[PDB]
Order: sequence, then C-alpha cells, then structure tokens
Amino acid sequence: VKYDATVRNSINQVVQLRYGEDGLAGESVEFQNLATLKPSNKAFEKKF
Amino acid sequence: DDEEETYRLWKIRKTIMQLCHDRGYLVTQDGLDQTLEEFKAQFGGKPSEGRPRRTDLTVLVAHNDDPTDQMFVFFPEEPKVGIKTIKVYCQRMQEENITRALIVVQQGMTPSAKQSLVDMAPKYILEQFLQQELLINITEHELVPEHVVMTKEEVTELLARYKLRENQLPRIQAGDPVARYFGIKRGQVVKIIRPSETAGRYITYRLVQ
Amino acid sequence: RSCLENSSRPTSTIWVSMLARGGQGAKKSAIGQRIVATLPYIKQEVPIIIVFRALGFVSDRDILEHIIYDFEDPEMMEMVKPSLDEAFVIQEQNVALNFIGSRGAKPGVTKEKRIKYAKEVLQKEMLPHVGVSDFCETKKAYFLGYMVHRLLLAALGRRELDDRDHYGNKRLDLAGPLL
Amino acid sequence: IFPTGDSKVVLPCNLLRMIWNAQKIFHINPRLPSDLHPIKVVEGVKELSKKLVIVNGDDPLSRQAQENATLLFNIHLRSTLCSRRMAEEFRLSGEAF
Amino acid sequence: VGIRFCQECNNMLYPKEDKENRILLYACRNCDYQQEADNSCIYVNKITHEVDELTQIIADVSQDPTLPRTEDHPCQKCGHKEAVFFQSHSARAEDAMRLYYVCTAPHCGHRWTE
Amino acid sequence: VGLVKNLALMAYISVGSQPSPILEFLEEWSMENLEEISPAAIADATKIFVNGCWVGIHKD
Amino acid sequence: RAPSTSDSVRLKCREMLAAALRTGDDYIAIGADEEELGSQIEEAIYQEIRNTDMKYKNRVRSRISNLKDAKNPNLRKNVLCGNIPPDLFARMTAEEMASDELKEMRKNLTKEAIREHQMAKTGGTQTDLFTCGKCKKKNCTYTQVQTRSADEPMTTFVVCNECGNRWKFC
Amino acid sequence: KNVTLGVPRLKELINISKKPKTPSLTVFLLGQSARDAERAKDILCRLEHTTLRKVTANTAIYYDPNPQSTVVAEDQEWVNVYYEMPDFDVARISPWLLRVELDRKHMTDRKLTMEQIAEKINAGFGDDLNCIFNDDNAEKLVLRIRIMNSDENKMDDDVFLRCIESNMLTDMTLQGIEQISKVYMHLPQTDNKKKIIITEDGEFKALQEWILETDGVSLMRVLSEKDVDPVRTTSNDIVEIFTVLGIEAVRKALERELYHVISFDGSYVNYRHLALLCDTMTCRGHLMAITRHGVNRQDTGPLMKCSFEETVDVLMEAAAHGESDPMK
Amino acid sequence: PTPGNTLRQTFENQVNRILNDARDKTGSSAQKSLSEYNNFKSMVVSGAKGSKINISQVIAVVGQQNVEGKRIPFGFKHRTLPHFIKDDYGPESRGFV
Ligand SMILES: [Zn+2]
Ligand SMILES: [Zn+2]
Ligand SMILES: [Zn+2]
Ligand SMILES: [Zn+2]
Repeated sequence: VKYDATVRNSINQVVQLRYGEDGLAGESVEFQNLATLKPSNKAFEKKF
Repeated sequence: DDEEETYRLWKIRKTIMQLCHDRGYLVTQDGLDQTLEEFKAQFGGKPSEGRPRRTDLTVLVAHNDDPTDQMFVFFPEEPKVGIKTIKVYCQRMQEENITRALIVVQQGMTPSAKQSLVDMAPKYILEQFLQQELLINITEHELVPEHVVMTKEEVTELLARYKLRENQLPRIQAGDPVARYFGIKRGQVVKIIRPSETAGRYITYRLVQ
Repeated sequence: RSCLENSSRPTSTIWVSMLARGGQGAKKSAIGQRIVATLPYIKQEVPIIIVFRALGFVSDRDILEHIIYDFEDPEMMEMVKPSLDEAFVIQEQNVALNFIGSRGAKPGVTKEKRIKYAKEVLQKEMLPHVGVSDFCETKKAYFLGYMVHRLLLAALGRRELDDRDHYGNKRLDLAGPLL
Repeated sequence: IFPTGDSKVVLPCNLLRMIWNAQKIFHINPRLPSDLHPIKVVEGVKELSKKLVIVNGDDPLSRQAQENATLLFNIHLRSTLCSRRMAEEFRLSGEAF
Repeated sequence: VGIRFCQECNNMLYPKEDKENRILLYACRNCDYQQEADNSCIYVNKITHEVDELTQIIADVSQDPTLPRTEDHPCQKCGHKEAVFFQSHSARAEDAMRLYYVCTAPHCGHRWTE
Repeated sequence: VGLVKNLALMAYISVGSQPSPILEFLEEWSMENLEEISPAAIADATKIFVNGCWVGIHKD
Repeated sequence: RAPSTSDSVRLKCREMLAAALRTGDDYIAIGADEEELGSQIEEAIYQEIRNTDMKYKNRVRSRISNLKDAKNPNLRKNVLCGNIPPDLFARMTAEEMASDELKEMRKNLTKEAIREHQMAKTGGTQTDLFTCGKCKKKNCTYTQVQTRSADEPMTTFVVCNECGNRWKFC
Repeated sequence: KNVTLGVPRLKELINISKKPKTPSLTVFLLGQSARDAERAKDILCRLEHTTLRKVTANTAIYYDPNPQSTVVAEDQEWVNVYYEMPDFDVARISPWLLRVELDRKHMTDRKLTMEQIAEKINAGFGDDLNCIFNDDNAEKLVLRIRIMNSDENKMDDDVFLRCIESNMLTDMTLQGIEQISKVYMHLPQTDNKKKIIITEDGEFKALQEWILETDGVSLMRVLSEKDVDPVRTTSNDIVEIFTVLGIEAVRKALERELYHVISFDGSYVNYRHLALLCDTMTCRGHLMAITRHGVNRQDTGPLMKCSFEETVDVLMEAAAHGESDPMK
Repeated sequence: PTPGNTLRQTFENQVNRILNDARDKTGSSAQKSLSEYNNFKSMVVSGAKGSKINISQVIAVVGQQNVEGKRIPFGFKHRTLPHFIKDDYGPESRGFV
C-alpha cells in the first residue's frame, strides 16, 4: 500500500485503487448483519 | 435442421442488434426485440433453397452523434471466407464509401484472409466474428461485469487525478471477447464497474494495450 | 524378470505388451490390437510372431498351439489376428533372425553377422532361466507362448491384473545373496 | 449487490455493540420517553457520513470513488441509525447519540 | 467366426471373392489351396459381450478349502446336498453379484446358477 | 514411513535350495515332460512350474 | 378424393401402399377402397414433402412397414374403418404414437427407468433424522468439518433445505 | 460426481493447468425445461456426446451375393420391401454387406429415430454408402449397410468394411457435443445452486429447478444452445472461462473457485487476500500463473527473478541483453 | 440399483449406511449414558480436548476402518485375510470393528 492508498507492486503498476476495494485493514473488521436485506416489503415499511 | 438454422439466424441478428446498440449506434426498439415468428415473417421461413439467403441480412446503422459514420455488417455466403470474398466486400465498402464493417464468418476464414484484414486496417476497419461466438451475448453473463468505454478527455482527467502514466494501469488484450464485442482498439481505456463484497461498488480502469 | 538361478546373468527382463486400440489412423483402426515383444539388447520392439518364427516354428498353426491351448474357445483367436497379419511378410526363419538382427546394439556389416548375433541373443539373453544351451529353444517356445496366453487372459478379463504391492511377489535379499 | 439474501457481512464498526455500550454508559431507561429529536438523528447521521473519508478531493471522480468505497457501510449506518429504530428500539438520548 | 487353417502348409486361410461363381471362398496366402466356406459369415463382435460364465468354471473348484459351501441347494443330477458357491470372480464382469454353484460330490461337477 | 519395515517375531526368510531332488521325484511320479508332450493334452492337464520354469504337465 | 398423377414413382408407391392395405383381408371386412385410400395417403405425403427425395421415399416405406406388420393389426383396422383420418395418418410421428399399446407401454416403462438411470451426482446423503425447529421438516443434511485442532471439536452442522433453518447439534 | 478439492485443486488453480482432472459445467435451464423432467431429459440427450458404439448391440459382416438371398432368417421380408421399389440405387451392387443391431434400451434413452441415424451416417460421409433400415416392431432391431453402389462402375472390401466398422464405433457423433462424456441431473438441495427469486411481497424465495452437471468442458457450445440459461451457466475450468468470456469474468471465476476450495473445510479467510491474489494474477490482461513461467516473464528486475526458480539462466539473459535494474 | 449407481456402488452404499447408522446410534446411547461427573464429558464440553466421536470410540464402537476412502480391499485372492472365507462381504471380513 502506497501513500495514495493505492496498492502497487515494485514496478509502480496499480493493482488495486484501494486496498480490499475499501481501504480498510483486516484487524478492526467484524461480522455484522444488514437488517434491511430479506424482510418483506410490508414488514420493512412497518419496521423502518 | 432448417428450423434450428432459422433460429440461429434470428438469434445472431438479435446479438448484432445488441452489439450495435452497445457500441453507440442507432437501432430501433422493434429491431432490438424481434420474435422468431416476426423474423420468419419478415425474412422468410425456410432459408435452405429459400428466401433468406444470408445476403439480405446486411444492416445499415449510423452513429448517434454523427449520421455519416455508417457501419455495416456482412454475412458471407461461403463458410471459408477468403481473399476473393474479402476483396469483393472491401470494394463494395469503397463505392458506398463507408469505413467500418463486421464480417460474420460461418466457421473460419483463411490465414491469408485474416492477414489481409490486418493489411487493410488503416483505411478500413474490418473485424472477424465467428457464428459460434455471436450465438449468445456474453455481456449478459453473471460473471461479466459492466464495461464502459471512456473518452479521451475522461482518460486525461483520470490520469491527471491519480497522477498516473498509461503503463501503470491494468491491461486488457485487444483479443479479449469483451474488447472485440465493444470494438475497442489499442490505446483506449475501458472502465469496469462491478459489485463489491466489502465496499458495495468498485470501479476498475483497464488500458487496451 | 529372468535370472539364471542367482548364479550369473544379473539383470535380464522381457516385456510382452499389447498395444492399445485407441490409435488414430486408417492402418491402426483396421487391424485392432497387435501384440509386440521387447527383448534385451535390442533397440526397439519386435512383433511377437517374428520371435516365434525366429525360434524355428514356421507354420502359424504350430505358433497357435503354443499360444492357445484349446482351439474350441472362439474369443481367443480374434486377439491374435492382427499379430499374424503384421508378421505376414516374414515367412522364412533366417529372414526373421535378419529382422531381429537389424535392430541390435550395433548393426552388423555383413548379413550373417546379424543373423549370428540375433541367434545368440535368442539363446543367451532371451529367457535364461528356461535354458541357455542347445535344444532348450523348444522349451523357450512354450514359456513364450505362456506369456502371450497370460496376456490374452487379462485382456479378455478372465484373470485379474497382478498388483505390484503384493509381498508374495517380493524377495528379500539377505546378507548371503548380497555378498 | 447481494442475491440469495445473505446478510452476514464483514464491516469495521460494530454499531449494535456501540449502541449497547452507549445505553450502559449513559444509564438509558428503556421504559421512559426520550429527549432525542429525529431531525437531530438524521442530521447527525448525515454529518457523520460526510466525515468518514476514504478518497480525498472535490473532483467528481474523487466524489464517486468516496461514494463507492463507503457505500455499504453508509447503507448499514443509515439502516441501523434510523429515526424510527432510535425512537422505538434503542431509545437513546442526545448525549448518548 | 472361427479360424480355419490350410491343409497343405498349415497356415491361416483368408476369405476372398470368387467373382464368377459368386461364392465366398477361403484361400491360403502362401499357396494355391482353396476351400469352400460353409458358415457364410466372417467377422462378428458382441459389443455388450454377454457370456455365460458357467462355461468358464472349472469343475475342480469343489476341492478348494477356501470356498464357502451350503446345504440348502442340492445338485440336480446326483442330488448331493453339499455344494460350493462363489461370485463371478473375474474383472470386467459388469455389475452382478450373482452366485454360481458347483456340486462338491465325487465324479460330479454339475454347474448351475440361481 | 511405510518403506522401512521390521520382521514379525516368528517370521523366517527362506535360505534357498536346489530343485534337483524335486525334479527327480516329479519325473518318477508321472509328469510328462515338455519334450514328450502332445499339444492337445495341455488343455485338460495341470501345468507344473518349478522355480518359475514350466517343466511339464500332470493329470492327477 | 385423390388427384391422379402420371409420375411412375408416385403411382408405384400408391400401388404398394394399396397392396399393403390388402394384408389381412381387413379391406374385405370393412369395405373401403384401398387403392383410393393409398392414393390419398401418397397425395398427402407429396403435399408434405413437395419432392420425390429421401424423406418422401422413407416416409412412404415407413408407413408401408407399419401397415403390413401383424403385431399391430388394430392400426390397420382403424385406418381402413375410417377411425384414423388419412391426412392425419400421413403425418404420424413415427412410433411414439403410431404404435400398438404394448410397445407404447414398454417405451413408457423404459422412459421411467431412464429416470433412475441418469440422475446420479450422488447429491443427497439422505439423513432424514433431525426434525427442524422452524419448519418442522426432517429432510436435512449434516456437515463434518474442523477436525482435531486446538479448541474446536467436530460438531455436526445440520441444515434444513426447505426453510433454510440451521441449528447446532450441541 | 467427484470433485478434486484441497491441495491438488489449489495447485491446479495456482498453476492454471490447461487440463484439470475433473472439469465440469453446472448448467441451468430455462422455461419448462427447468420444471419437467421429460424436457430436462430431452436437454440431457441434446448435450451428451453419443457415439454409434453406445447404441449398437452387436455388429456382423455377412456375405449375401443376392439381396433376395438373405442368409439371415428374419430379414427376408423387409429387405425385399429397399428392393420392391428400387430407389436412388443401381441394382448392380457389391455382395459385401454390414448389418448392425441397435439396442432398444439405448435407443429410447437417447431418443434417436433410426431415420435420423441413417441420415447422419449417410450425409456425414455423402453418397459413398447405402443404408437400409427397419421399424421397431421386430424384437431384433436391424440396420444393414452396404458399400458404394458405384465402385464397381486397392484396399479390397472386407478390409475396407472392417476399417469402416472400427471407425463407426470410435468417432462418429450422432448426438451431443464432443469433449462432454457424461452429464447428470439433480434437483439441488443447496441454495447456492438453487434459483433465487424475489416475490411480489418482497421476500427472497428459493425455487427447485433441474440443473445439469457435466464431465468435460465446452462452454461456447453449451451457452450457444437454445435451451440453457445463458446468464447463470458457468464451468470450473479457468482457461475456457477466460477465452470465452474475458479477463474480468475469469478474475471473478478464480475468486469463486479459490473461495470454494478454501471454505469447503469450514475455514474462513478474509476477502482482501483472495482479491489481492486474483488481482495480481489477472492484472496484466492475461492469466499469469504463480510459477516460473508466470512470474519470471514479468517486467520485474533481474535480481527479483534470480531469487526465484531459475537463478543462473535469468542472469545469462539479463547480461546478454544488458538489462538494467532500477532496484525497487 | 439406486438412481445413478451400479450394483457394487448401491451395495456398498447400503452397507455403509447401515454401519454408519449403527455407529451413530451406539455413540448417541453412549453419550446419553454419561453422568454429570464424567471427566470425558467435562473435557468435551469445555472444548479443551476431545470430542463426542472420541467418547463413542472409547466406550461403544470403534467403527468401520477405511483405506483410501473405501472399505478394506481384498489383498489376498478375494479375501481380506486368510482367516476369512472367500467372497465374504460381511462387516467382520471387510473391516468393521
Ligand atoms: Zn496353404
Ligand atoms: Zn452333483
Ligand atoms: Zn446454511
Ligand atoms: Zn458372409
């Protein structure tokens, strides 16, 4: 990872524009749930 | 069978229409969605010893911005397209004064013919397409993401924003199926937008070189 | 693998193989599966009926008596039809030794040097455990016919292929044989 | 983005545990009416979303890159920090928010 | 389907055309002997290759100590109660675990399947 | 692993012998030799191998 | 209603088709013009094909062979009686429908057998033991992963396919 | 169906071998093909490669000098009937015939009409052969083949028909696509291969539809078939997916295969590492294997390339061409 | 034969299903038989070392032994050992403990 937050090799060729497509390291992340994917439309409207 | 080959011609015409729409040319909506029965009514029902003889399937299309771009498509009669057939097609290209064309070969053309396509390349753009390749649209596959062709000003703005040279971009070959579908050439940059598992959306730029 | 009862002739092995019918060609498709033999100190393979005729058995009925022990079994003869057709153009015994003698370690300058060299290969280096001297070539024909007969039984599926990891098929070289 | 309806997604900040921590720190009583305004919730979520920066710059390409990089986390944040769930489920106060 | 040899030099006879009498003949390739063909068929192969394995069972297997033997099925000719049984006992034998029965009686050897 | 092995407790390795008395006994008890054989008799007779060498046939 | 023609092949096919209808004396039994019926069949075949080529010839010969055979007599009876119209009889789709009842029965039975011939893939393990806690259905499969290691022991993870519920063996 | 998994599958994906051990297509179906097992069987027969040996019961060369001789006791009736009407054939004919019998179990299974087979064996070769055939009423289902009617107008004949008979059993395609040996059928019990649709009420619903699993890869022809789903049909062969669809598609496919071979064991790895590996493999527009032939053909320095695999040959080439080293 | 298998395949599948169901049932009975003071159960429940299949193999049934993912092959002529009789496909002959 270079200082433009791009991921480059020794030839300075761009492999990824951001690391992991989001620019986040792998230590601070956790499994979560969206809670907006797969309720029915009526239930989603009532809940939100 | 004859019905199978009629279906083959209809499906390959639909793929040509989708390709011409995706390349930026002007096609009608009903031309985009033709049914098998409508195609049979328009062109004939039995192509063997019958009306649709692979000659009347040539299509006139023009670009949206410029009405004089005037790209054609051609369906050669013989399965093995040669220098004689390509010379006839290029001479015809010369009197109707157009610059770009597609050739839909049945199975394959001769190496001398495909070299003559390279020799004729600067003045006239000739692209080889097999009938097996065009039997389905590869851009509708779930593996293939969306490809957008970038303009020169957009490429210049991109390289100025990221402070990059053209060498440092990822590459895509000119013989790539998507590259040949879009008719892209060397030096142009294609823009790929794909869904991301971690960030939702990710945009990748690839140089055709 | 054949040895002269652990007294001399350290390594002497023979391969009798049946080539596959998957070969793509006009000649390959018509014949079927031929049977070939690989002999020691010979550069390339030899057809199996050439070796039998080189031992002095000229008529193919005498060849098939040593290979097939019951002529009333019909399925056995179709596996040896292309072997006879491949070796059809050689009929005389000394021609067969000339055929084998052309494929030695070095080709002989004279023809009779090749025939003499092919004869001593079939005496000394061809199955030494059966015999080495004089009229043991008659005993060599039965064992060579037995090897072909065992090859046909595995090809017909009437016997199971031998597995190499069976340790009854192994011998232990102790200090005696080692020294 | 997600066919087959799979909701288990790896994301940096654990918003449910952060809400629980806020409830325990600020002694939130879930059986009393709150003093948190939904407009304050919406404006705070918007101003927080403007502060999670991955790609800098005011170029349109930079703005598109920022939106694409922070899309999934912003969707999760707006879903779990919405005004109805703040009023009815978590019942936070202004200081806790 | 069978192979017949020459009666002069004991070589293999080959089938060939008799173009005037319009009859199949077998002739030796190494001499001039010719023999009229009675079967009038030359080449045949059974692709499914279904064969009765009872012809491939030697009657001597009744003396094997390792084969199992049963008492429920008697022999058909001599009516002996004891008889050994075994499976197909060969490779490329398609898919069947069918038992083959051999009577273990002296001066017998009748073979039957069930 | 699996390439270096040890003998069992009561396992014994044969030391070797000469097949001449066995050949003499076999010849004295029938065992028609391959020189005196007719090829029609091999079908219904048991083949006899001594140290891997086919020496004759037998009928009992 | 048979349009006559001067083609030798056409009239010869008509007369073999008539002689095919002569088999079994069912034309005597019914009382129908077998020559006119065969001419009608041949005319309908010529309308279908518009040629005297291979498809014309082998279609005619297939109809002749399906007429003269003795194991399917009621087909000839229904053709001569008028139960099967001639224009339909010209276009019967080979033996899938122009057949006797026993051949159709064994074709259906072997069509049911080639179900069991070519499913394969050995997909389901067929547990059918654990009852679900959400949809209460026992059609489930189990998973054996995470062998040995420091902490995690082998715990069977069972999934119900119909409702998607997953519950640990515990 | 057996699938290679673990270290050998990982080695295949990393090396990008041109011949995997078990290359397969999952094939999805459209319309009523996905619901009716009869129509799915029709698609099965359309895709599976069928050689004439698979439908032939047994084959025999007879010698009938006369078409009215008929040394076979049963064929005399219809063989006259095709000689009652001599069609497209000179009555002068060679006396050597080849008659085959076709098994009924393998006939209705693959849904071939014998009229179609006689068309395929003739039009595939041309006017060089003659075939006379039956209807299926007889319990012995017979097709008899003769040589040139016009030859009599080397190689002999018996050798020639044996050369013909051994070629029909090997490489004559009657149905299906070659390099596809055997294709299966199953209703998927896992939501990964089931069809996921969003209902009108808005909840995710899984539908059981028939899918096909093959052995061998022809992705171009399978996708070009009218009956499959073009959107969702995919293989596990990296090179054919590349050459058919493109570099982005093969990057996504490589990511999917790596995730499958990792998560089959129940283990989990973060997405960033798989994404980085796939991006490094597909960065330069072609499949760059993690081998000497993939790594040492890059634009990296000679000192980078000498520490991996071939050490001295790299320095030979660099000294011969005078290649500088930027030392990054 | 079961859908999509030969006679050998369906026979081996049926016998392996019977043996695996027997091993699972015996293991479930053995695990139900354990008291609350059982040290094996303490070790397994804590997750420090051991597993339920280890408990089952200690107490009730070791189970079927497999070589190359398959039941014990006939290394001799159509028998696994000289102590067994020829063409014996029973559980004792083919390696079920
Ligand atoms: Zn002769
Ligand atoms: Zn008896
Ligand atoms: Zn699940
Ligand atoms: Zn004949």
